[PDB]
Amino acid sequence: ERLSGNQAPSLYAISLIVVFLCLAALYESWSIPFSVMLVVPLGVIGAL
Amino acid sequence: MPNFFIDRPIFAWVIAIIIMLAGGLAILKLPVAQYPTIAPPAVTISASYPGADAKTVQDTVTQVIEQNMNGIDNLMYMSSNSDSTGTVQITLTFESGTDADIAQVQVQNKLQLAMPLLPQEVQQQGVSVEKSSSSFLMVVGVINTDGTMTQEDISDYVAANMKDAISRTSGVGDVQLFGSQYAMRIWMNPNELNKFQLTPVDVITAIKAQNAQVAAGQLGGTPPVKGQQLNASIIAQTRLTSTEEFGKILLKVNQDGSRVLLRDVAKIELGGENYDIIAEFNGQPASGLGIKLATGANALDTAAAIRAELAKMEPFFPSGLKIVYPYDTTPFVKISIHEVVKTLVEAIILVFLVMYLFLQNFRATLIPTIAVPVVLLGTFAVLAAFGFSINTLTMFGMVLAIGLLVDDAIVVVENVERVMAEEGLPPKEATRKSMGQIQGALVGIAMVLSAVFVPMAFFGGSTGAIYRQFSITIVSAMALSVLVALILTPALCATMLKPIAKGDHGEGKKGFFGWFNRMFEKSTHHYTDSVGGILRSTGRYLVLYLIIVVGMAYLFVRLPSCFLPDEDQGVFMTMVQLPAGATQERTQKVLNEVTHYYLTKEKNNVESVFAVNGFGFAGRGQNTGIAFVSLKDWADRPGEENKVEAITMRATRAFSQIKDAMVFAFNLPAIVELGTATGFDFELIDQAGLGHEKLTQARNQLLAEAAKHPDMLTSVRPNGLEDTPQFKIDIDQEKAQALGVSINDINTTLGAAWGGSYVNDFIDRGRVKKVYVMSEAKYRMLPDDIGDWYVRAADGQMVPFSAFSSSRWEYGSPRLERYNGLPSMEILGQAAPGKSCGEAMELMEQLASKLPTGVGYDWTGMSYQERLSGNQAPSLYAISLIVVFLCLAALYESWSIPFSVMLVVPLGVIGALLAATFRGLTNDVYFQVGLLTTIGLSAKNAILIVEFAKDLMDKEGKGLIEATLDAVRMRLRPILMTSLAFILGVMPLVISTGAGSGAQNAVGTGVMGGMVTATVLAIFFVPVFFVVVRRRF
Amino acid sequence: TDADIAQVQVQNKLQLAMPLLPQEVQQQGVSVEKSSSSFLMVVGVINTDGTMTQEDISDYVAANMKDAISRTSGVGDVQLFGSQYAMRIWMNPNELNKFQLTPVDVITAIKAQNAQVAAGQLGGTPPVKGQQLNASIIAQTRLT
Amino acid sequence: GIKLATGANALDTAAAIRAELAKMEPFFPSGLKIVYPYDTTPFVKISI
Amino acid sequence: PGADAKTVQDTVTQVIEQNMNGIDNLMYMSSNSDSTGTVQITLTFESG
Amino acid sequence: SDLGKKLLEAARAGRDDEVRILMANGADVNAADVVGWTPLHLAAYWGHLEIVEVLLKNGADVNAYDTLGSTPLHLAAHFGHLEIVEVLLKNGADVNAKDDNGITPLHLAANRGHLEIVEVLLKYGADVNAQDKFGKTAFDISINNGNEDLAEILQ
Ligand SMILES: CCCCCCCCCCCCO[C@@H]1O[C@H](CO)[C@@H](O[C@H]2O[C@H](CO)[C@@H](O)[C@H](O)[C@H]2O)[C@H](O)[C@H]1O
Ligand SMILES: CCCCCCCCCCCCO[C@@H]1O[C@H](CO)[C@@H](O[C@H]2O[C@H](CO)[C@@H](O)[C@H](O)[C@H]2O)[C@H](O)[C@H]1O
Ligand SMILES: CCCCCCCCCCCCO[C@@H]1O[C@H](CO)[C@@H](O[C@H]2O[C@H](CO)[C@@H](O)[C@H](O)[C@H]2O)[C@H](O)[C@H]1O
Ligand SMILES: CCCCCCCCCCCCCC
Ligand SMILES: CCCCCCCCCCCC
Ligand SMILES: CCCCCCCCCCCC
Ligand SMILES: CCCCCCCCCC
Ligand SMILES: CCCCCCCCCC
Ligand SMILES: CCCCCCCCCC
Ligand SMILES: CCCCCCCCCC
Ligand SMILES: CCCCCCCCCC
Ligand SMILES: CCCCCCCC
Ligand SMILES: CCCCCCCC
Ligand SMILES: CCCCCC
Repeated sequence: ERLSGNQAPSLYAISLIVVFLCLAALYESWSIPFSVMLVVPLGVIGAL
Repeated sequence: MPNFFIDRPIFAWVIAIIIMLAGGLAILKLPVAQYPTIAPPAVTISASYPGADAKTVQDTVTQVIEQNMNGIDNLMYMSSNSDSTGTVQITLTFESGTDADIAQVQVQNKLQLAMPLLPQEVQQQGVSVEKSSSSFLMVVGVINTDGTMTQEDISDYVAANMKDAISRTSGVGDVQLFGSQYAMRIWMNPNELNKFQLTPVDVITAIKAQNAQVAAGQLGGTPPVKGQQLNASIIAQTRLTSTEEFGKILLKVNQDGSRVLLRDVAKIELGGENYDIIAEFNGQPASGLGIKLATGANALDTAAAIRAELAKMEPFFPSGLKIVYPYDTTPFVKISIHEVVKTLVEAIILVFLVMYLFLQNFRATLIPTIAVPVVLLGTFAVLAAFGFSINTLTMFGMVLAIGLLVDDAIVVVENVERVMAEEGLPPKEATRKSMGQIQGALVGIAMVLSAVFVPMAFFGGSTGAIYRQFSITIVSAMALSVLVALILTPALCATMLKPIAKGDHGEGKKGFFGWFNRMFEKSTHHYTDSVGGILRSTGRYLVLYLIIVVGMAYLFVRLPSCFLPDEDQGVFMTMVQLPAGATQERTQKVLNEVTHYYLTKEKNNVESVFAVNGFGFAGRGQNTGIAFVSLKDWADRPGEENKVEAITMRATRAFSQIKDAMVFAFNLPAIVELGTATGFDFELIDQAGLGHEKLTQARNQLLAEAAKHPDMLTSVRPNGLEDTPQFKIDIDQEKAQALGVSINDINTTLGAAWGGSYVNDFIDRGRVKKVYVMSEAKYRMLPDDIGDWYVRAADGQMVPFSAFSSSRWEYGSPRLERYNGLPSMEILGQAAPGKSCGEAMELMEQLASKLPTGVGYDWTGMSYQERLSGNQAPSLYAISLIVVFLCLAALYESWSIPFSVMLVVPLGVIGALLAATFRGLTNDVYFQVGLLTTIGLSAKNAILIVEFAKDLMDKEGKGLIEATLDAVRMRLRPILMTSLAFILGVMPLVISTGAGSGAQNAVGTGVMGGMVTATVLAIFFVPVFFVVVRRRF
Repeated sequence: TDADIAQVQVQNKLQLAMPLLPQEVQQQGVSVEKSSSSFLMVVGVINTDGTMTQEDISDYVAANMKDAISRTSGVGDVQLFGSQYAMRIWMNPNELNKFQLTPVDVITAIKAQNAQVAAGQLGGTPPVKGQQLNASIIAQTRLT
Repeated sequence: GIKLATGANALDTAAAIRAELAKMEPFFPSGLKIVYPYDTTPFVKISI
Repeated sequence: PGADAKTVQDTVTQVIEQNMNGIDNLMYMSSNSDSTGTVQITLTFESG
Repeated sequence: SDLGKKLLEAARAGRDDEVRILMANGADVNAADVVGWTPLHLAAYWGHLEIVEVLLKNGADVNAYDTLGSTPLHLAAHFGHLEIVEVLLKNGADVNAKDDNGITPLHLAANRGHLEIVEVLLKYGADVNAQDKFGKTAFDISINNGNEDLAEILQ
């Protein structure tokens, strides 16, 4: 339990970063990916 | 692919970032260590038979264990020694690549099944199985400065209050106590024993009876009478805990009712398990901990953690106790790492300056400044993937790699800048066209350099383990460098570089740059003119080429070949060997003289002397010792005269004046884990049950014949001990039976008194420890003392040993050796100056063939490796040459043109050899890997010259000479750029002094020399190669 | 199944049984091997001058060949087709009874008089101050 | 009688056995000779 | 057999435990020593 | 003695030419190691005949004894060195020398079954009836060892 909770921040961080980078590569943009990643809190609030 | 990413700079950036993240993460998690594991796995079985002579040990332990060592996988060879201290060590060495854990467990499991076949006393002491590794991370010394603690006292304190916490410290793999914890010592008096009609047998019986743990049972245990209220364990006799309790052990009650206690026939004290080692640190009593690094651990962090733990302990120390650090390998690791990072940063600075000098815009300088770190970080990720560590070898791999990473970045940027100046194309179109001109060659190059570096990985044994570190590092770096050059740098070029108007070569600039540009345009014209003249007269340059090749060959064969350079490791050893039969006291006299020399004559250089009486490496015993000398920091030891070479030379010279002792100093080997790597290591073998004396005679025969060939063989000597006088005592069986004295009592009395006997254990402040009975020293020194020991007969009469024994002097071995199950004698030696180890080995074999019938031989250690490992190099170079040729053939669509590239190889090699010979260095691993780098870089320059020339011929229809000249004109600038950047970048390595500078110099010198000639010669010779080769075909 | 692990696991359970086995069984040596049941090969040894008997040859093989083959990698097990020499005491019950002795007396005598005794040293550690001599004490050795 | 270790290569083992025997031969008493009455490996080699 | 818990700890458990360091992937080690004379030392390793 | 030690080492080693030079330079022939062995003891034990002869020519004590009373003849007889036994006796070796256990050259030669050496010892007046500390004679030894040939020689 103490391990699982202590690693969660790192996991969410790297996951968000990889999604952003893949989108950047996919769409050849820094701005379209930022427009998309801003959506994340709209889903996270619902989960919480 | 360049075109793909030129239009997709973001994708390119994304790839670069992923690589950087992977690399960053790898840097955080990679193990750090001085060296990777290089030595083949070795497992050692160690046993102790208190009081036993060597032959006894051999014939009741060693032979029994050896005969049970079967059905164990991947065993190369097994060797053993059995000695007059009562010790056996059997070492089993396994094939490189064997899983050491499996090797250990297999060995241990066969030993476990042999245990019932061993003497009781050996089963009682137990037999140890350890991985064998003289790779200590550090040695922690513990001394007492106020004269209140003996070495036994210190060792007990360390065992009870320090060792276990060190063992639990993060990254600590193993910990050896250099000493023993206390033992309960019963020192018997034969006068007192006889006075009460007692023997050591009565003493031992009493101790076993009165110092024990006896099982009882329970009150109200199952099955009970129902209605029982209480269940409780019944505790009966438990172990004694103190000298006082041992003293009151009841031996006997006399007829008149008086009591004979153990303290009435013996002195009782907490003392050592063993008294054969006397250890002093600068003259004061010493113990210590030998600490090994756990698999996967960070060496620097572990050292730091060990220090932090010791700091926590200091406040509880008894008075006078002090920690010292007489040996630590982590300074090297620390310094090595710092030096590589510094090198990398300097390289980036130097590349930036060179880029700015020629291209004169900051945008261009940024492209390599990004790309190099991207490749390096990536390389770390690749190391992590394949399980390598950050260590000396991998780090030097990265230093050597620099010049190739730098080149790829320079080549791309420079070529775009040229296209823009010559043709006036905008940045993006110029980049597309430029990449068109090089991309195929970059791919060809990746094959060529893989062919140059990969084969090295496939050497075997220890040498292969070393080579493999360089090979994987460099090949990984180089492959990543090409990927970056096909993906990232084109994208950066197209988006970062400012336009250049057609024709603008900066000649109309003002000030320094204006001057430089006019100077360099003019220098190119002089260069191209020169080449033109060369090409009208190619005949005389082919003669000069031949002289270089011959000269290269000459210098190569005469360059001495050691595998790793010697370092001043901040430490070295002095060996002390006294004549046969010399005592501990005498050896101590000598060791004091040795320690005195270092503390007075070498006060500015020596920090400490740790002297160990009773220990050597070719055998133990009272007449041997070693002094470990630990030096002040390199910083406080300026100049060659204060380095280990000079110091050991002066020490050895001085100690030749020492009378009736052999004393000399010698440096450590570079890799302590594989021991001495110079020399041959020969084993002489009794193949026909000849025996010890016959084997010694045959040894002498071979040593005498070896001495008659000093032109081929040097220092040919045994690595063993000579026979010494021993006291043969014969028990008369008839007289014993007539007197009613049992053989068991006689032998126990003799052995317990003169040899000591491990009786059982006791509990000292909560730690289980041993109980030894033995004669007080004064009653077991001389032959006359034998008769003072009495044994009790069946009828109650006390009989002196003199009544049933007789004695004589004879000679016997104090250390008997065995190799692959057979009696052996190890013989060391080396090839004479200017001869190969091969020829020396060959001669040793011829000499051995003429020895008496039944005497065979074999090669072990480094000789064994060489004989297996050494026949593969030709095949590997051959494969390498073939693959290079084939890749170039594919690249150029020709079977002939590859020859124009490959002829470049000698041009860099000659320079490396000149520089190495002049500086008096060796053909060592660092030099070899540096040659390969130089060859690779010069091959790369040649490939691009030839590609450009061929392209001008095929695409634009230009003549041979016209194209060659245009090719070399275009390629001059990038070559001078890379060469100047790299040569300066390695300068610090060349001039380096102090810690690790042996290695730094070996890497840097060969490369600097190589790059000078590769640069200076190739720009003239490669055009010749191309024109000659094309004319011929 | 990884045969090395199978061997280790078997041996770990075996070592719990070892102390419960008769002494005489423990003393003959108990073996744990991972191998085929059938023979890869048989290596034969003869004497072509007829100057060595079967017993002689078998001893030569046991004493000078077998062990090295046994340690060779990939050799799972080695059967000797014959026997190593041993010192054979062939008892006569008539003679034993004539002197009021039994095999028990014979065994005791052999253990006593075919013995290899750790006897210590003259001038062994820890020594008295002044000691000039250090030498091993050699007492009984195995009979030959 | 030699039994092959679990999973080991028959041909390599036979080769290793031969190499070791070769080291012994020079020290044989007079008249002693190795003979090869039974071997499964030649068939493997020859059949391939 | 027959040893109390303290005796078994001081002559067995501590002796074994002091040798249980620098084993790969070891997370934690626990043990008990009891009045029946029994010791159990459990070493738990990283998942994987 | 610097050269005495060198001589002890050379006698043991059988380095013939090194013994010669040492004799030229006056190395002490009566040097003794810690157990009381002289060069003659060493050369006798290790069977170096020429060195025995050289040492005797240079005034070695032929009946030097060690710290347990053993002599070069004891060693040569015990270890089957016939020629050396003969040379020693020619040079006045005490054929009946007893060590501290009452053991004689005859006892030792008998024990190892050295037939020729026993005959030589007898020829030079070895006392066949001499007893060691346990009352044993060479004959007793021969019987206990079951050496029939040696028993017949000793009647
Ligand atoms: C940092 C890298 C550069 C470092 C500088 C190194 C300096 C050394 C330069 C050596 C180059 C050789 O120099 C060149 O040799 C040829 C010889 O065949 C000369 O050629 C001249 O002589 C020969 C015969 O005598 C004629 O065939 C030729 O027509 C004529 O012009 C060139 O005019 C000269 O320029
Ligand atoms: C375009 C093709 C380029 C291919 C370049 C190949 C040649 C240049 C590489 C440098 C090698 C120099 O070093 C050469 O090789 C071996 C390393 O295996 C060196 O060192 C060692 O080699 C083998 C290795 O097991 C040993 O048996 C030998 O006894 C030892 O000297 C030799 O002293 C030297 O002959
Ligand atoms: C783009 C990729 C770059 C190319 C890299 C390729 C690396 C080559 C890997 C294979 C390594 C070869 O490793 C192996 O070495 C032994 C050395 O005894 C060779 O064996 C060679 O030497 C022995 C001993 O003199 C000869 O009897 C034998 O005829 C000869 O071929 C093997 O034939 C070779 O297969
Ligand atoms: C540590 C991560 C560094 C990444 C830097 C990214 C730089 C982005 C520049 C984008 C330029 C694209 C041209 C259109
Ligand atoms: C686009 C230019 C054609 C050249 C292709 C380069 C391939 C060279 C290396 C091939 C080795 C397999
Ligand atoms: C290693 C193989 C070398 C083969 C050389 C063949 C050269 C042929 C040239 C044909 C060009 C027209
Ligand atoms: C413009 C055509 C490019 C051809 C493919 C790129 C080669 C690099 C692959 C490693
Ligand atoms: C494409 C590179 C991905 C890097 C992953 C690193 C693995 C670390 C495992 C703990
Ligand atoms: C090249 C990465 C080296 C990182 C380890 C530095 C640790 C210093 C601790 C004292
Ligand atoms: C002893 C054989 C070891 C083989 C190492 C292979 C290295 C692969 C190079 C990329
Ligand atoms: C190792 C392969 C070398 C093949 C060379 C082909 C030569 C063709 C000449 C016509
Ligand atoms: C760690 C990922 C960085 C992404 C940066 C984007 C720059 C515009
Ligand atoms: C589509 C263009 C997006 C680029 C945004 C750049 C932010 C640094
Ligand atoms: C056109 C090929 C793209 C390669 C992706 C790494």
